[PDB]
Amino acid sequence: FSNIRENPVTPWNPEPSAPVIDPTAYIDPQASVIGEVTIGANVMVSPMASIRSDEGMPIFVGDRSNVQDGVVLHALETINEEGEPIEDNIVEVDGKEYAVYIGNNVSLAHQSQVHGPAAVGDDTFIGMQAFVFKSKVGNNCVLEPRSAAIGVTIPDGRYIPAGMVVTSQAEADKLPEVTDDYAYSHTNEAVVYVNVHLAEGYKETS
Amino acid sequence: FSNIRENPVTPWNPEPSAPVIDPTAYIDPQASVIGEVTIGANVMVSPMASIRSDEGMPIFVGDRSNVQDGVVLHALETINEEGEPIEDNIVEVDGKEYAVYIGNNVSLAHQSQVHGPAAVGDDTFIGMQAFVFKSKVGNNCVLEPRSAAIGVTIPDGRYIPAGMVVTSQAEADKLPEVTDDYAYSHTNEAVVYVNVHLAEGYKETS
Amino acid sequence: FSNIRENPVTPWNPEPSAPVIDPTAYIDPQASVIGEVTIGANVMVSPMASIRSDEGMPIFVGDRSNVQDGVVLHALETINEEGEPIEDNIVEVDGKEYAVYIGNNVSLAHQSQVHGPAAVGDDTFIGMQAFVFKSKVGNNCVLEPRSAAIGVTIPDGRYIPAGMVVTSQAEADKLPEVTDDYAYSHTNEAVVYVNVHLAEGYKETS
Ligand SMILES: [Zn+2]
Ligand SMILES: [Zn+2]
Ligand SMILES: [Zn+2]
Repeated sequence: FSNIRENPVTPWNPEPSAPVIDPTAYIDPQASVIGEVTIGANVMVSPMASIRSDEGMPIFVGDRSNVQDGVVLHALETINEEGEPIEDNIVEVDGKEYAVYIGNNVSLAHQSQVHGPAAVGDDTFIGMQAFVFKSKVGNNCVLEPRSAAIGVTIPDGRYIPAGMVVTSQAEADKLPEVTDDYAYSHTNEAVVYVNVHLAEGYKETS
Repeated sequence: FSNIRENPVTPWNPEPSAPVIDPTAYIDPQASVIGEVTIGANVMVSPMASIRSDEGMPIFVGDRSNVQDGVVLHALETINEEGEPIEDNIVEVDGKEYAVYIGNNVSLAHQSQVHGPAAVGDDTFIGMQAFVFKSKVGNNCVLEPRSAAIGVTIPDGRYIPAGMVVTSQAEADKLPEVTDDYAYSHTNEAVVYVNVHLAEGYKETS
Repeated sequence: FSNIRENPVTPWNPEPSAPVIDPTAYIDPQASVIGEVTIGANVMVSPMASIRSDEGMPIFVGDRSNVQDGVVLHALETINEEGEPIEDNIVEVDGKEYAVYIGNNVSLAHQSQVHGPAAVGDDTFIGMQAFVFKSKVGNNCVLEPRSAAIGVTIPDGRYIPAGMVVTSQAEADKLPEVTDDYAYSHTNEAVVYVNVHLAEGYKETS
């Protein structure tokens, strides 16, 4: 079998698409990448990740971002039966439409999940086992381990404390701000540096 | 290696069993299905799922149900050392005994887990990253993302709010009811429709 | 591809290392084990687990311990750019340094994760979907399903209630004690017995 493959023909997908992966990205052999996916340069996709763009599409992962072990990306249907685009399930980023948009320099840590409709802004850390669904996470944010954002917009530069499940815009508006002395303030740039280097190192083993 | 395989011989499993999978089910090549498992028609098993019936057995997945990416099904021992059935670890559904019973038209969403002893009634949605263990989830229920049911019975037609961990029968008795205007009221039938079509589409690629 | 493999050359890893696995351990073909890892005797590594010692290293798993389906072990960098050991990210156990140390007779249940720097004492159960990061879990402990220990030390013989996220030493100091009548008091020794037997049974299929 191939772990990088096209999505299947369905009522909402007349024409199958294969992933477009930059030559500098590393897809582990035990990761799965299916369908209408764009993977940017220097991205590291770890073992057991599953990026599956067969329902809601497309799923984009920007440059120097990392999709860690066991992370799932998938999305709610973006085209219904009759060929109609379901706009509630589509996010818009820089004038383009996506089912899931992961920006540049974003870390999706181990066992986290981003389910479309969703967008994750540049230089944000999505912590271990965290969860994002029907939400827009701004740039320079931090979702600590086991936090979750569902149905909300997380303003730029804010963090979600470990274990907190954010389901209302009123709650997302009062999240705390990332400051220089906040414990995860430098976490994402370290992770990004590491993962870019791991992608290169692992590419030299293939 | 084969990803669909028999369980190993152990003190509690004198005779190995191989999965019984309907020809219309789709098992992704990167899913794992081991042992005394029954998979029904039109079921979709996604990448990185692990259905492992080697301890507690059998594990059943009914018709038109879906086991999404990274979902784990496994169960506590159902036969002890001396060949004795441990009745506390066995669930009974329609006069038959199972370690894990997943009914028909049930969605086990991405990264959720159902650990036996457990039963999940027809047309219920088990949300992303949710958890069911030592529990009986009725039919037409909804476990929102990151909810959990442990050691309880979830009455038919109720939902568990995102992030809520239900560990007592008193709590399960007062869960809210699914109504037409509840946000996840039509989620499972949409997921089921989609996953049945994905199973067929993916079967046409094999 | 090989699922058991060396870590890549990076700025912090001049010399690649391959896993040292006891002949009596069983590594499922759909598990991934990468880099500077030591796996002890009679250990069972299940489908979809990912043990990845490519950043923080080494990762040790002691005798008769089990790494269940979808469990991730990984760790923060232990050597920085300039070849300097980052002592805050290194744990010390019996006079030896590790990125992640999993002791003997420890169960890492399905979908849990232990992220270095971290140590987990002998005969402790890390429950389904639980999370340990920047913490030291003592021996004879129980992390119930969906519990978490972050940045703390969990004293020997204590348990963390299902769903509880422990982030402060004040909180970890007041956790409840495991007693004979506590519900998970015999869980780990049962799991260990089972998993040792599964490792042997599965080794007889290879
Ligand atoms: Zn989905
Ligand atoms: Zn289990
Ligand atoms: Zn990591």
